[PDB]
Amino acid sequence: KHSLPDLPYDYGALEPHINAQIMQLHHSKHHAAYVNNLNVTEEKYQEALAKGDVTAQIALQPALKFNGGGHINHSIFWTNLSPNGGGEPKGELLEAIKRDFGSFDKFKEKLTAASVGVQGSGWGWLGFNKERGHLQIAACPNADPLQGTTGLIPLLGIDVWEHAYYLQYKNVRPDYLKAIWNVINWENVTERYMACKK
Amino acid sequence: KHSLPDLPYDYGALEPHINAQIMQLHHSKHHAAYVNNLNVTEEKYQEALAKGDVTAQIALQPALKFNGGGHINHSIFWTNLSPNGGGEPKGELLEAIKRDFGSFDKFKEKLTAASVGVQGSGWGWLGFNKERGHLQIAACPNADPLQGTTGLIPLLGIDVWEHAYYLQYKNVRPDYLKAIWNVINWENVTERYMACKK
Amino acid sequence: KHSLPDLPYDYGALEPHINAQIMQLHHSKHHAAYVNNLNVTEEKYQEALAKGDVTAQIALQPALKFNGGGHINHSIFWTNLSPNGGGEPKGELLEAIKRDFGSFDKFKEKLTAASVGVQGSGWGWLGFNKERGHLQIAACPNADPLQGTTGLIPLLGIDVWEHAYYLQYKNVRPDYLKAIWNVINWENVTERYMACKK
Amino acid sequence: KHSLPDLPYDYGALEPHINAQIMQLHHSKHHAAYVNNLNVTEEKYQEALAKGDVTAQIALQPALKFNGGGHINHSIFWTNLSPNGGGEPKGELLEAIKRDFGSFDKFKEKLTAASVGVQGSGWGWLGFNKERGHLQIAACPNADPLQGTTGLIPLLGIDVWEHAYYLQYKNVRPDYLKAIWNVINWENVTERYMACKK
Ligand SMILES: [Mn+2]
Ligand SMILES: [Mn+2]
Ligand SMILES: [Mn+2]
Ligand SMILES: [Mn+2]
Repeated sequence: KHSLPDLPYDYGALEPHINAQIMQLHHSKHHAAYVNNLNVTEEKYQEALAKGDVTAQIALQPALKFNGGGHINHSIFWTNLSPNGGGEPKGELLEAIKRDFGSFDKFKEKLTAASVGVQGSGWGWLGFNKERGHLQIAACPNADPLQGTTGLIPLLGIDVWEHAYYLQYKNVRPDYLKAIWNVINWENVTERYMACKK
Repeated sequence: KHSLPDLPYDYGALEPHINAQIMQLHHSKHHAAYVNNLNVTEEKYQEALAKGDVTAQIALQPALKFNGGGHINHSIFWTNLSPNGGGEPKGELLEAIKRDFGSFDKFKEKLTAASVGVQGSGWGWLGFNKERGHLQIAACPNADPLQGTTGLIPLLGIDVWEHAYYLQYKNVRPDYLKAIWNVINWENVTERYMACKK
Repeated sequence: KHSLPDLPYDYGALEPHINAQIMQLHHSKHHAAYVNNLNVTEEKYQEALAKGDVTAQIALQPALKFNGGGHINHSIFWTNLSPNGGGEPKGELLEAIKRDFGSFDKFKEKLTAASVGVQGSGWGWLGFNKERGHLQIAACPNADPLQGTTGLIPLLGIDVWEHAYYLQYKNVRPDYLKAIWNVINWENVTERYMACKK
Repeated sequence: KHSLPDLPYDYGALEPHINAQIMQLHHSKHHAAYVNNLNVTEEKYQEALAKGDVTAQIALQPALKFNGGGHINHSIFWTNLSPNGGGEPKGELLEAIKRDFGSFDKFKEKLTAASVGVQGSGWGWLGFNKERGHLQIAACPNADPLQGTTGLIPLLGIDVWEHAYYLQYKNVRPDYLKAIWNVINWENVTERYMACKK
């Protein structure tokens, strides 16, 4: 049974960059629904798989990827943020960023561009390409998870679904992106990065 | 030059089913952007087409479908709503609905189901199938327009992008759907339906 | 465990409409491969599901749908064909056709055009819409199965992947479509129809 | 007006790696058809664009991308092959390869696996990422062109549609991939590389 993880901080801990109403709804409503729906979906799948019902298994893919991806993305997202975030990463992560994107500011502009560029619902990601052994930026549609659909290891994710910012930033997604850089938990991003150094 | 059409009513004309803040932003911000971006896109396309640059034409498809679809959908959407909407359609349209969906209430449940079922951004539609000569319900992803991607003639569209209801209904999309039935302009839907009787 | 079914006739039984080489290859190589890969993917999914590994389950989706769909489609396809086939169906099925498509010839035209219209690999299908209670034609990309992705019940399928006709008809897919009508097992299509119209 | 280019060699010049029948069919039938349909679609788009008919422009997208992409891909493909080809590239290109893929053999392995991995119709490509300033391998579905959909500059393409190898290698796509390495025109791949690495 997958479960809803607690936030590492309070709902208003990220004010004024992301207000508490958004954090409260995003976590307790959106994330909560994905976990429960994901559990329901896996259950149906085990039955379909047990019976060898290929048609059912295929019909259940949209729900599994959507709710499963919803669970994966937000679980990472919460840890990607922090009341004491912002600033810049250090050591290896920072050097990697400089190496792969020219500079930290150029990196931010690129991830921002990818996130702002998403048409409809989706996510912007800073991931690690194990095969090439370098950082890479990618955008994912709807709730599709990064690793499961591209193979890249997620390091930092920027949720650009409208529910992630509309109450506060309305249609101006760029304002949301500008603000979120202030709460990025580079300590966590660094840990995820070092995890791929093994 | 395509242009932003005026609303057939005031921004607060649909209260309390869809508040004025949503109508104001949806029209003056979201729709406005699509028109302007659509004009910019067509311009680039004419240049690419004139030069026979197939690569550019293909690279411009996402922007053209997205902004073009955005313009088409909202233009129809505004006319699909009315302060004096609600109730049920009559004559041929109503009979068609009964014939194709059992009853008007069954129809509403089906269009509601399709709209609520959209994962991510999108639209729910009541369209007309010219080939089969009957009504049909379809859901479209992101800003993809109904006729351009399915061939069906749009009659009634229900926007389920989060910007269409989040400020007022938050994550509870079903509340938004319940409410919108009160402002549906069946006079306009009927006119669009009769237009296919030719 | 899924298994490759025996063909219900000799590899050269559909001559000269679909030659023996194609039939033998199509069955012993193409269908056989889908079965083996299907069984491999399902086993991996069983492990992923047991571990609650959502990322793995999602990554396995393309292979599960491709091979599973391949198995589903070809299994139906073989029964849809017969050496003593051809001609036209009778009774209710024929009535439903003329009713839903105008006439048999118009039906042939519609299905043929859907099949010839497939860009890349895919299938054309005559299915049954249990919701609307009527026949419906649809086309599916690559190996995507009809029911698992559209909800329609498969009645008659026409494989338009190039391996299904290239050796004999080369690039002329229309000649292939014209020929196949001579071996359609209308008795089997009738069974499938009456089976879901209970 | 787009035109079908002449092959830079005899139809049987790539024997026995890719036989004459395939070459002649591939060029005079498949590529020729893409050109004609491309010219038809573009003209229709010119009319739609002139009328500000967004619905028509969007409906024409599938045909424009399919035939336009078909033209782009095959035009490049012919130049990528040569009767006196094979072996390994030299200078900077060879340096970039060993650098971005470990070695030439690892590169062959990577491109081969990407090409053999295509489910349905598609292409495997060795391209150049101008943004990252390095080589990159990618696979495109159906006739979708590399640059128009990924932004990568095409250097070497491997057509894995079944019409590109079925007559000779049947279902064994890997044998086809192994053989094609003998006719790769590394001189042309080098030109494309140096052309975008200015
Ligand atoms: Mn979210
Ligand atoms: Mn909208
Ligand atoms: Mn087949
Ligand atoms: Mn080809």
